[PDB]
Amino acid sequence: QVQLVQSGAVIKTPGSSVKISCRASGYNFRDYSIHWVRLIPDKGFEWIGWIKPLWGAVSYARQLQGRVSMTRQLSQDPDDPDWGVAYMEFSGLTPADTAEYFCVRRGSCDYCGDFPWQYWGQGTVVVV
Amino acid sequence: EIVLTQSPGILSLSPGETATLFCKASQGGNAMTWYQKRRGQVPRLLIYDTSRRASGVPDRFVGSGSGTDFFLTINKLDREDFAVYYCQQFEFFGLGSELEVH
Amino acid sequence: QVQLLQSGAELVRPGASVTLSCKASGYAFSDYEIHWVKQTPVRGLDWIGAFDPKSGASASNQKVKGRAILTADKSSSTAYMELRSLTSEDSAVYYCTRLRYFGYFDVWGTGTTVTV
Amino acid sequence: AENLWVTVYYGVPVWKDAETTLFCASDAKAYETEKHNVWATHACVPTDPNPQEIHLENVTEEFNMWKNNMVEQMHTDIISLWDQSLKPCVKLTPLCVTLQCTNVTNNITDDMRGELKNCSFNMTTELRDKKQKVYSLFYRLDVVQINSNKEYRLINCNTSACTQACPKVSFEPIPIHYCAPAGFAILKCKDKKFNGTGPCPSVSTVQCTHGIKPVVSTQLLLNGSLAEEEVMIRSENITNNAKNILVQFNTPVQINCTRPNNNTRKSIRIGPGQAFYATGDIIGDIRQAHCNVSKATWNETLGKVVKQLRKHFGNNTIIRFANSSGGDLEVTTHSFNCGGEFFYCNTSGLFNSTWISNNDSITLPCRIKQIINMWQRIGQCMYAPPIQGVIRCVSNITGLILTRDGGSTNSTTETFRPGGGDMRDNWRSELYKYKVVKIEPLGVAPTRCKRRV
Amino acid sequence: AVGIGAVFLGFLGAAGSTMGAASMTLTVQARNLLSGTVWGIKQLQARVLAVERYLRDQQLLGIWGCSGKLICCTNVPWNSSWSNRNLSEIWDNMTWLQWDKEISNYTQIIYGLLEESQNQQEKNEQDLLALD
Amino acid sequence: AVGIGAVFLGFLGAAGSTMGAASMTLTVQARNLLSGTVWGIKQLQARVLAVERYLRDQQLLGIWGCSGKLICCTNVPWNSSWSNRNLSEIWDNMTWLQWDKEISNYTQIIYGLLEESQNQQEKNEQDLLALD
Amino acid sequence: DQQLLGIWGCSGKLICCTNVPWNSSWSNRNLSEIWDNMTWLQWDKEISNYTQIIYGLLEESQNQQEKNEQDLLALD
Amino acid sequence: DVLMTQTPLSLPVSLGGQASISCRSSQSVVYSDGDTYLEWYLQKPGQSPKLLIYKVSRRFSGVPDRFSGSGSGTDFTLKISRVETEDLGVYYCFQGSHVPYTFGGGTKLEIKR
Ligand SMILES: *[C@@H]1O[C@H](CO)[C@@H](O[C@@H]2O[C@H](CO)[C@@H](O[C@@H]3O[C@H](CO[C@H]4O[C@H](CO)[C@@H](O)[C@H](O[C@H]5O[C@H](CO)[C@@H](O)[C@H](O)[C@@H]5O)[C@@H]4O)[C@@H](O)[C@H](O[C@H]4O[C@H](CO)[C@@H](O)[C@H](O)[C@@H]4O[C@H]4O[C@H](CO)[C@@H](O)[C@H](O)[C@@H]4O[C@H]4O[C@H](CO)[C@@H](O)[C@H](O)[C@@H]4O)[C@@H]3O)[C@H](O)[C@H]2NC(C)=O)[C@H](O)[C@H]1NC(C)=O
Ligand SMILES: *[C@@H]1O[C@H](CO)[C@@H](O[C@@H]2O[C@H](CO)[C@@H](O[C@@H]3O[C@H](CO[C@H]4O[C@H](CO)[C@@H](O)[C@H](O)[C@@H]4O)[C@@H](O)[C@H](O[C@H]4O[C@H](CO)[C@@H](O)[C@H](O)[C@@H]4O[C@H]4O[C@H](CO)[C@@H](O)[C@H](O)[C@@H]4O)[C@@H]3O)[C@H](O)[C@H]2NC(C)=O)[C@H](O)[C@H]1NC(C)=O
Ligand SMILES: *[C@@H]1O[C@H](CO)[C@@H](O[C@@H]2O[C@H](CO)[C@@H](O[C@@H]3O[C@H](CO[C@H]4O[C@H](CO)[C@@H](O)[C@H](O)[C@@H]4O)[C@@H](O)[C@H](O[C@H]4O[C@H](CO)[C@@H](O)[C@H](O)[C@@H]4O)[C@@H]3O)[C@H](O)[C@H]2NC(C)=O)[C@H](O)[C@H]1NC(C)=O
Ligand SMILES: *[C@@H]1O[C@H](CO)[C@@H](O[C@@H]2O[C@H](CO)[C@@H](O[C@@H]3O[C@H](CO)[C@@H](O)[C@H](O[C@H]4O[C@H](CO)[C@@H](O)[C@H](O)[C@@H]4O)[C@@H]3O)[C@H](O)[C@H]2NC(C)=O)[C@H](O)[C@H]1NC(C)=O
Ligand SMILES: *[C@@H]1O[C@H](CO)[C@@H](O[C@@H]2O[C@H](CO)[C@@H](O[C@@H]3O[C@H](CO)[C@@H](O)[C@H](O[C@H]4O[C@H](CO)[C@@H](O)[C@H](O)[C@@H]4O)[C@@H]3O)[C@H](O)[C@H]2NC(C)=O)[C@H](O)[C@H]1NC(C)=O
Ligand SMILES: *[C@@H]1O[C@H](CO)[C@@H](O[C@@H]2O[C@H](CO)[C@@H](O[C@@H]3O[C@H](CO)[C@@H](O)[C@H](O[C@H]4O[C@H](CO)[C@@H](O)[C@H](O)[C@@H]4O)[C@@H]3O)[C@H](O)[C@H]2NC(C)=O)[C@H](O)[C@H]1NC(C)=O
Ligand SMILES: *[C@@H]1O[C@H](CO)[C@@H](O[C@@H]2O[C@H](CO)[C@@H](O[C@@H]3O[C@H](CO[C@H]4O[C@H](CO)[C@@H](O)[C@H](O)[C@@H]4O)[C@@H](O)[C@H](O)[C@@H]3O)[C@H](O)[C@H]2NC(C)=O)[C@H](O)[C@H]1NC(C)=O
Ligand SMILES: *[C@@H]1O[C@H](CO)[C@@H](O[C@@H]2O[C@H](CO)[C@@H](O[C@@H]3O[C@H](CO)[C@@H](O)[C@H](O)[C@@H]3O)[C@H](O)[C@H]2NC(C)=O)[C@H](O)[C@H]1NC(C)=O
Ligand SMILES: *[C@@H]1O[C@H](CO)[C@@H](O[C@@H]2O[C@H](CO)[C@@H](O[C@@H]3O[C@H](CO)[C@@H](O)[C@H](O)[C@@H]3O)[C@H](O)[C@H]2NC(C)=O)[C@H](O)[C@H]1NC(C)=O
Ligand SMILES: *[C@@H]1O[C@H](CO)[C@@H](O[C@@H]2O[C@H](CO)[C@@H](O)[C@H](O)[C@H]2NC(C)=O)[C@H](O)[C@H]1NC(C)=O
Ligand SMILES: *[C@@H]1O[C@H](CO)[C@@H](O[C@@H]2O[C@H](CO)[C@@H](O)[C@H](O)[C@H]2NC(C)=O)[C@H](O)[C@H]1NC(C)=O
Ligand SMILES: *[C@@H]1O[C@H](CO)[C@@H](O[C@@H]2O[C@H](CO)[C@@H](O)[C@H](O)[C@H]2NC(C)=O)[C@H](O)[C@H]1NC(C)=O
Ligand SMILES: *[C@@H]1O[C@H](CO)[C@@H](O)[C@H](O)[C@H]1NC(C)=O
Ligand SMILES: *[C@@H]1O[C@H](CO)[C@@H](O)[C@H](O)[C@H]1NC(C)=O
Ligand SMILES: *[C@@H]1O[C@H](CO)[C@@H](O)[C@H](O)[C@H]1NC(C)=O
Repeated sequence: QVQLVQSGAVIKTPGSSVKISCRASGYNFRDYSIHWVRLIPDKGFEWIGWIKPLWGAVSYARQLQGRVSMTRQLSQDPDDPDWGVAYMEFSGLTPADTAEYFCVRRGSCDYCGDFPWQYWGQGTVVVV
Repeated sequence: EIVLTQSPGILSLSPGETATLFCKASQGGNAMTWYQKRRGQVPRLLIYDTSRRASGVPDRFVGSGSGTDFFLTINKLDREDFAVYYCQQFEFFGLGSELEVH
Repeated sequence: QVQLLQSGAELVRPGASVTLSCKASGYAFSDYEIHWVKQTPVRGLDWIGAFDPKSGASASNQKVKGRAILTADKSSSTAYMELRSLTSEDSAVYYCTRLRYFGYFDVWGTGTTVTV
Repeated sequence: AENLWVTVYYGVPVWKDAETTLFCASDAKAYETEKHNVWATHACVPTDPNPQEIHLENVTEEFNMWKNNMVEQMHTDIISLWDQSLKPCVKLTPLCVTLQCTNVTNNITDDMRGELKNCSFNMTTELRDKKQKVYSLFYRLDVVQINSNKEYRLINCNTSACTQACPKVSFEPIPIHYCAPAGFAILKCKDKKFNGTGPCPSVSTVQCTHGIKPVVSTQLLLNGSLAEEEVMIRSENITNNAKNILVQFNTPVQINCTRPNNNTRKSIRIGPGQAFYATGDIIGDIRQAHCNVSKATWNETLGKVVKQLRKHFGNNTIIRFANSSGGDLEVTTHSFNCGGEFFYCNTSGLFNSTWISNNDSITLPCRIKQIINMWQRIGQCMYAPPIQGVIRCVSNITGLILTRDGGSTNSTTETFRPGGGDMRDNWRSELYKYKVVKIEPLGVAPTRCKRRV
Repeated sequence: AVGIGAVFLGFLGAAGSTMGAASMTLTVQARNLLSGTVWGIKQLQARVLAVERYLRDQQLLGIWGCSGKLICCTNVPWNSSWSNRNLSEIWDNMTWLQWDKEISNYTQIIYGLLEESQNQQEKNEQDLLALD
Repeated sequence: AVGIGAVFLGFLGAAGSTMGAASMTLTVQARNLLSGTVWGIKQLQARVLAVERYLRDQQLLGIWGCSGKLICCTNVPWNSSWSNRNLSEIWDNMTWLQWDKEISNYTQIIYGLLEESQNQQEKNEQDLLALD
Repeated sequence: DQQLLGIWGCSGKLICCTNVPWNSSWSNRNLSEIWDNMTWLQWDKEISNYTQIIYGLLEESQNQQEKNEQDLLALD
Repeated sequence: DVLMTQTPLSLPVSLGGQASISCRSSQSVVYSDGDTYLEWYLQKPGQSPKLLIYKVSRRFSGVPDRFSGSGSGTDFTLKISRVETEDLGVYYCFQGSHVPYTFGGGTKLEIKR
């Protein structure tokens, strides 16, 4: 199986900084990139960034730079190399940022791109 | 940037019928991804690479198209299949077409 | 005797086709190659290609590729050309030559000043 | 005559693509020096010299560097051989111990942080009953604080026992020539303007590949192969942003990197036949290592890569650069090795510019780790030993690895940030010319002749 | 200085040439097809893959009429629905690479027909030397 | 649904059949005779045992009259003390498994006679092409 | 070795008549003196210098024989 | 493309003086036989180009005891003791190493005045 478990929905204040975790399990976590995407009512989807968990090289959306930050935590034991955690510190919170956030992974096929996001977290609702 | 435009908007049909959704891209030459999202649930990848069905996708979902014009056809609708359908190229997204029970 | 008898000057209009003839004499013609060198005063020395009389092999480099077809009549010992839709940059002094297998350029032709 | 008969033909030039293991071979001058000076003095054969690179005409083989093989198996082989050059070496299992560290003798300012610590600790000897108090110098990045007093330990102690590199073996690149076995062939794109995908009009078979020196580098790949005349950028899908943009420029940029410290090593015996090479005293000034490039040549090559990046992105486009967005130390900045010691040398000075549609130098500062965790394994590290004296080296920057940002909402500027990530993008920048095919004889064809009784 | 015919006679030197002209040199491709602490196992399995594939090819020749002739006349007619091309256009137009894609679909029919022809030839020769 | 003749044409499919009927299919047994961290050494020595035994068999053919004919007429008479059976009883009665036990005792005489016959044939052909 | 035989006229004959004349400058010895005087070890040193000419001549002879047989079975 | 470079272009050298022409390649000129195939040439206006040297330092028969080629690998250099009126004109480097063949850029020898 491939599982993505996020944190619970959280209520924040304007000007605060939310940290959302995304625990991934069931595959070699060092291989596949983790994308973050948001869902706003009356605005649709919007992409946030990706992180490659091998070294932690990230790339952010251009209109979210200076606010977002992404880190990861790897599994260092010869018994459970599968699991890992991604994080997203989304800062500079405004009332417009009330949205549901998803952490996604691509498929494993040969003709799968990076953006055909196969596996999805259950979503985390942030209300400011 | 690439601006995706879906034509039908709201599509009101009956169960058992077929359906055809359409999206148009500003820049031609790439693939196209089709997502299904029901009411208040986790989204779901129907189609990647504009014609390939994902895992756990029944063969009534058919993707096609080229250049800028991309077709998503559903044959013999079910009541589960009445949902919102999104088109995605790279990091951009369409505003999603709504499928409604007539 | 040790010669590469070429044609004369060739005043050819653009858009047409251009042939050549290397009516060589003196030695065996299978054992010696035929290559083709350009002279512009701008660049200096340039290439066209090669025809192998023994094996029937022939080639042409990428600038002349798509135009030149190298054939030869082995009995009459005449090389040939088929140039197609040249420019004024192709107006140059051409040279039938010879090589051996792992040899060197023994003989040198006179030079056809094809001016378009 | 119209009754055409079939005839088979054995030994026919016709091929298909294949995936097989290739075979390494290095140059005979590396074989002039003997007995495990570097890796694969025994694992490869000496080359047959002057390899048969013969031209092949009227041929159109489509290449693909991105779904290419032999860059996958080279990335497997160099990792496996990197592990095979660590089994005879010393394990640092007895050195995971409580350290009693203190500041090095140096003028001290509260705002400033020293890059070195002076750590004393107990250590075992040849004799199991006796032990010795011995000190060394460590970097800030190798020690962490465990918690008045101030006592430290090494960082890797809680996850993996570490392996010292043997000081006898070196880390310098020796050029590998990958050779096809019997029944295969290596094709090479001799074309000039070639983005590594689609038809190559001038291919040529070859016995073995040319000199591929293995450099370990994340950004700014070093000592590579220069282009012919242009500056060529290369990607799998440029409109995608998750795929890197391999840049290869024509005239190389010389980089001068140095370490002005004068280290003294110190052999510390751990056990019978066990030597740990620590850092003794600093002799001279405590200084910070750096790298130098020339301002004029770097601004010229940035002008070239802007001129070439505008072929895909419009002429009326602003192109700017930035430093890395973040990550681990050996991906936010470019890592390399210089004479046997690893540098992590900051590149915010190079990649700061913006471009409009119409005897100086740059000093950029480095850092030095002594343990490394290359390719990010689970229980593997390498304690690189210190080396004597002031260290410097000269290298030619050959190419780059870039990354575009996903700019929606009417983005006019298109910023480009460096990023290493996978090591394979280093390796793919040298195997873009090569592919492997399988010779398939036994062609069959009709002609006009009939076998008698 | 090397000459065009010298690199024509190299390995795969006629892959862009016409197959009538490529037929003059088949021994070169047939010759560079056989000869040429953990790594010894990899090179050893590469060498035995090479000799085992060469033996598969020599057996597929050997079950047909020719063991070492390298050019093999045989006795099954070319079904013209396989390629429907003239003779002088294929021996002077196309390469071998261009021909294989034209006959990749119609193959393993031809090999079975060759084996049937050789079995028929062996039983007819057995009967002929039987009545003698 | 598979048919009896389809599994007749499989590997060892005629081992209970008569040797006259088993003679129609010998290429199947001849084909599945060549192709098919520590374990690589075991599979590698199995593969080289297979190809080395195939080469021993092809050499024992090659020192006789036939290199790749797979059915070999030759020129030594059958000494009838070897088997003393009629012709039509052995080509229609017994299998090959039943025949090998009947001729296991009288073997390595036959191979030496074949080598002597081939040496005599080569020197007679040498003399014949010598006087020509 | 079996391929170098196989590209010549003989695959498994082990004694191979062929059709290139012995250039007498190679050895300049009589017939009955070499078939009754010398061993093979003594002969190989006499013909070690003149070899790889002979192999190329054999390959040329076999290529000529195959194209002549192709023409002969072509006109039939 | 193994595109050759000639340095320098022009050389005013008085008659009897010395002259040397350097050439540089982009790859090694070495062929499988071990003999790198470099050919130094002539050119005079109104005449065909002619040989000087057909190998590294093996000159063509018809050349006096002044001309010599030298160098290694990728960098090569001509050597002439005394410059004549017959030794004037344009000189050239050339690779006969492997297809495609390339020439140089031409070197004119003139007289100091
Ligand atoms: C390399 O390996 C080396 C080999 O092991 C290692 O060296 C050893 O390191 C340890 C810890 O650093 C040393 O222990 C300390 O020893 C101090 C020196 O005192 C000795 O010498 C005196 C002569 O000058 C003797 O008189 C004295 O004996 C007396 O004291 C004993 C104490 O238990 C007692 O049992 C005897 O009967 C006798 O009465 C002793 O032999 C010693 O002074 C020190 O105790 C305190 O003193 C320091 C100030 O001088 C404090 O800074 C220090 O932190 C200690 O404080 C303790 O007491 C405080 C008040 O009660 C508490 O608040 C503290 O928390 C702390 O309590 C801890 O320690 C108690 C024992 O003292 C213990 O009972 C508690 O449970 C608690 O754990 C301390 O004993 C040892 O001597 C070193 N040996 C040698 C040969 O050098 C070295 O560190 C390694 N590293 C390096 C870089 O070299
Ligand atoms: C991009 O490509 C360039 C071009 O190669 C490359 O630069 C070269 O890097 C190497 C490795 O850093 C340099 O090699 C070292 O050179 C010094 C200088 O000595 C050489 O040069 C002088 C003058 O040119 C010669 O007279 C002399 O004979 C040498 O050739 C040496 O001190 C180094 O030797 C030590 O390391 C070797 C590693 O194998 C050992 O074999 C050797 O015996 C030495 O080690 C021993 O001695 C030490 C001192 O006593 C001792 O402390 C050790 O423990 C050990 O016992 C080495 O040969 C080379 O000079 C560079 N070339 C130039 C032109 O700068 C770049 O490095 C490359 N870029 C990257 C990122 O790799
Ligand atoms: C990292 O930190 C460690 C901490 O242990 C340092 O190691 C000590 O460093 C100090 C100072 O650098 C050393 O002290 C010096 O030792 C010299 C040699 O010691 C002999 O002589 C003394 C007598 O003084 C004997 O007790 C001893 O047993 C030895 O026989 C002395 O010559 C020095 O004295 C000089 O300086 C003093 C300063 O007060 C003057 O008063 C004297 O007159 C004289 O001029 C001095 O005492 C000490 O020895 C080191 N210890 C060890 C175990 O090596 C490292 O140096 C430090 N490293 C770095 C890079 O910072
Ligand atoms: C990024 O760009 C690269 C190249 O610019 C692009 O790679 C190509 O993707 C296609 C998939 O769209 C790969 O598949 C092939 O496509 C060609 C022509 O499109 C066809 O020959 C094949 O598809 C046909 O056949 C299918 C089944 O029969 C049909 O359903 C279909 O409609 C086609 O008619 C073949 O599958 C192609 O191999 C790659 N090429 C390379 C060099 O990688 C890539 O898709 C782009 N990335 C994204 C995410 O769009
Ligand atoms: C790719 O390059 C190859 C290699 O050069 C090239 O093949 C060549 O094509 C030409 C024709 O286009 C061939 O020339 C003919 O070949 C036939 C082969 O049997 C000969 O019989 C011909 O001889 C006739 O013409 C002579 C004068 O031209 C007459 O004197 C004679 O009596 C005959 O009537 C003629 O030589 C040439 O042999 C081949 N070469 C090889 C090695 O195959 C091919 O055309 C190129 N293709 C492309 C797409 O670029
Ligand atoms: C084990 O099973 C095998 C497999 O079936 C079996 O062998 C069969 O034996 C029968 C006879 O017992 C064979 O039938 C004959 O075979 C000969 C072979 O040449 C034919 O010539 C015969 O033809 C004659 O008879 C025809 C009518 O019956 C006439 O029309 C014709 O003109 C001939 O006069 C006849 O077919 C049969 O072929 C074999 N099959 C095989 C595959 O060998 C064997 O007997 C069984 N043994 C035991 C102990 O159970
Ligand atoms: C083996 O031991 C190593 C040494 O302890 C471990 O390396 C370090 O582990 C810590 C986790 O304990 C990493 O994070 C640090 O955490 C403290 C406290 O965390 C709080 O603050 C951070 C700030 O962002 C917040 O995110 C947390 O949720 C907590 O609220 C901080 O004060 C530090 O600044 C730092 O964030 C270290 O990063 C890590 N070191 C390095 C170099 O990465 C290692 O994890 C251990 N491994 C195993 C397998 O046991
Ligand atoms: C890319 O460039 C930017 C700006 O040139 C760098 O941002 C700067 O980073 C430094 C250190 O990361 C910041 O310094 C401060 O350090 C103290 C140390 O205690 C800390 O308390 C502060 O919170 C802060 O980290 C500096 O403020 C910051 N400047 C800006 C404008 O953001 C960035 O580090 C560069 N990227 C890389 C990978 O080097
Ligand atoms: C040469 O080409 C011709 C093309 O006309 C081939 O004739 C056709 O061959 C196919 C099979 O190869 C025949 O199909 C058969 O149909 C029957 C119908 O019941 C089916 O039971 C068989 O399993 C098979 O599929 C087809 O009928 C036949 N065409 C005609 C008009 O009879 C010919 O076979 C080719 N020759 C060779 C040697 O391949
Ligand atoms: C000795 O080193 C320690 C730490 O290794 C110093 O303590 C702190 O050092 C940091 C930077 O290294 C400063 O920002 C702090 O202000 C220092 N703490 C204090 C209380 O000043 C210490 O200053 C160094 N020097 C001495 C004499 O102990
Ligand atoms: C990198 O270091 C090299 C030295 O190895 C420098 O090259 C020399 O620089 C001096 C200037 O002080 C010149 O006079 C020499 O002619 C140079 N020698 C060579 C062989 O080029 C080089 O300038 C340094 N690069 C930078 C950017 O500082
Ligand atoms: C990137 O380049 C810019 C200029 O191209 C540098 O900007 C300097 O910023 C300081 C402010 O701290 C000013 O005092 C300087 O005058 C600016 N330079 C110029 C030329 O105007 C900037 O420092 C560079 N980035 C880094 C990390 O060094
Ligand atoms: C070969 O046959 C297949 C059907 O089996 C067909 O799809 C293909 O196009 C054919 N190839 C050619 C070259 O006609
Ligand atoms: C074969 O000969 C041996 C004696 O060498 C004898 O014992 C055996 O019975 C014979 N086998 C048959 C089948 O007659
Ligand atoms: C063979 O030829 C070489 C010269 O290539 C000569 O030195 C040698 O003596 C010759 N051998 C015999 C046996 O004549």
